[PDB]
Parts: sequence; C-alpha cells; structure tokens
Amino acid sequence: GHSYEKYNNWETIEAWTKQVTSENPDLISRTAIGTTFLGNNIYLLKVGKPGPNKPAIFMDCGFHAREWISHAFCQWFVREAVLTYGYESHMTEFLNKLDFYVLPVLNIDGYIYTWTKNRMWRKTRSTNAGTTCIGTDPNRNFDAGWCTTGASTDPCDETYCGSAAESEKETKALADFIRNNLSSIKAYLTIHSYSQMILYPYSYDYKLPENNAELNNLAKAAVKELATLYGTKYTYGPGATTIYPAAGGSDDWAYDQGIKYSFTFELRDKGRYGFILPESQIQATCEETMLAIKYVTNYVLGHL
Ligand SMILES: CC(C)[C@H](NS(=O)(=O)CCc1ccccc1)P(=O)(O)C[C@H](C(=O)O)c1cccc(CN)c1
Ligand SMILES: [Zn+2]
Repeated sequence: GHSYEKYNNWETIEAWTKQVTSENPDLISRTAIGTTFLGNNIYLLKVGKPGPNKPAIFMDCGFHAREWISHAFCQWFVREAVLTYGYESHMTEFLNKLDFYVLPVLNIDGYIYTWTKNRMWRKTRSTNAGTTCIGTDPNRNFDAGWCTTGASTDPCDETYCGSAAESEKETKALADFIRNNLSSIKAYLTIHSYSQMILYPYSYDYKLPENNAELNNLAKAAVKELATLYGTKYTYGPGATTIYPAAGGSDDWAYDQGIKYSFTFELRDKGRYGFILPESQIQATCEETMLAIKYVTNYVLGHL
C-alpha cells in the first residue's frame, strides 16, 4: 500500500511506477534502462505532453540506499506534475514545452538491503574480489576524474570508487541512457540527503565551472525560493568546497558531457535526524524542494 507521506519499500515503489503510468497513459510512459547487479529492473518515467523532439530535464533519486527522503521526493514530484498539469499555468507550460525524465530509484539493490538488513547501507550490492566486502559508491563510479580524489580504493569503504569507471551496472545504465539523449537533455538534477545544500561542479577538483557565475546565481535564487515556505536554510556552491572533494560524481560527469545546468540537491535535515528523517517531515520537505526545482525548471526553459 503506497503513500506519498510514508516511506515505501521497493515492491511498492515498483508497483507505483506501473500504477501511475496506467492512470496517466497519455502523460506518462515507463521504460527499463537496465537491470541492477541482482537483476532488478531500473525504471525511468518520462513525464510531459507527448510531442516530437522536446527538450528534457533529467532527475534521479536514490543513488544512496539510506537516503530515503530522496526516493520519497521523486514520487512526490511526479504526483505534483500530474495533479497540476492541465490547470496550473507554470507546470502546464513546463510539461507542454519539455519532458521530465524521472528515475525514482537508481540503487535498487541497496534500497532493498536497507529495508531488510541494514537501514544504514549506502553502496550498491555487487561483489568484490580480494575481499568479502560488498558494494561500490555509485556517486564515485562515474567517469569524472574517477578515483582521483575524495574516493577510497578500499572496497570495504563507503566511498569505494569501484573496479573501474562505470563498473557498476546501475551507473552504466544511467550513463548509457544519458549519452543516447544528450541532444535533448538540458538540465541534470540528482537528489540526495541530508545537509540542505545545492551543489554544482566541480567536486573532483577545486577548479570552477565556466559558467560558475550563472550557476552560483541560480542556486542562490533557488535556496531563497525554497526558504520562503518554512524558513529552511540551504547552503550552496561548488561541490569540493561547499561539502568535500568527491571524484566520480554523476553531476560533474553530466556537466562535462555538455549539460551546463547540473545540480546535486541535499535535502533535510542538517543532522538532528539525518538519514532517518521522520515521516512527519516528508510533506514539508517535498513541498519546499518543489519550489527550488520549479524555479530551476522555469529558468532553464527561459534560457533554453
Ligand atoms: C549526508 C550527505 C552529505 C551524504 N554524505 S555521506 O553519507 O556522509 C558520504 C559517506 C562518507 C561517510 C564518512 C566519511 C566519508 C564519506 P551524500 O552521500 O549525499 C554527499 C555526496 C556524496 O558523498 O556522494 C556528495 C558529496 C560531495 C559532492 C557531491 C556532488 N557530486 C555529492
Ligand atoms: Zn548521497
């Protein structure tokens, strides 16, 4: 049984992806872009008014298994899109002019693991050689200054960068989809928790992005928009200095491919509850995050 105000297990999220597609068959289509190490289907939703060669915004949730408010947000976002499309000017224009690619859970194997054995698991669940330790950090597994800084070469560590860039089937699947659609994808948004930040490149080096000016200004505006609702305070900036260095991230990789609007969101809270954010806070967190996402969508649309 699914709720937008509770955390749902994978079986339920998987059924939800099929359910929401069947109820909105002319607004939403569903695809599997690959399978996890354990063989689960990695689903991607395409949301928008059907039309030839539209630009798109790409958003994923659930890179990291324990960051449950991330998964909850992609679901919240899709419902908001559907509920307001057709009679809210902004969202109606949004889905008229572009598509959203929503990947509700990337790291499905880990998510199941956090529901069944260890709530605090982070990584994938693939096997490693030379050690009994399991898993690779998906946000260390992309071809962006891979394993050069901010990652561990130790497979027992939480930031293990993997056997090689895109060693993980999940990261390969995501990377492969985006490569094929680099033409249409105009923005990349990846949702994490916690610590209340908006990050943009770079994380694999203290080097600043070409349009560092444009991105810093957009993030500043986004966090101001988000705080309007509940006063929630976000910080923002290039990844390496705003949080810490972390090579192999999907946002840096997205930006180096030609996606000049690439952001990582870190949602509530700032550590009081951390990854175990109370379900009573799901709605508030999602509502305010929507304001930032919509602000970014409006901008990308305008400068498209
Ligand atoms: C709480 C939140 C800040 C997460 N950090 S974490 O779970 O403590 C990372 C694991 C860890 C734990 C202890 C010591 C070293 C690493 P995150 O996992 O969502 C941060 C994210 C990452 O580490 O992949 C991150 C950090 C820096 C830059 C970017 C943008 N690519 C993204
Ligand atoms: Zn994370």
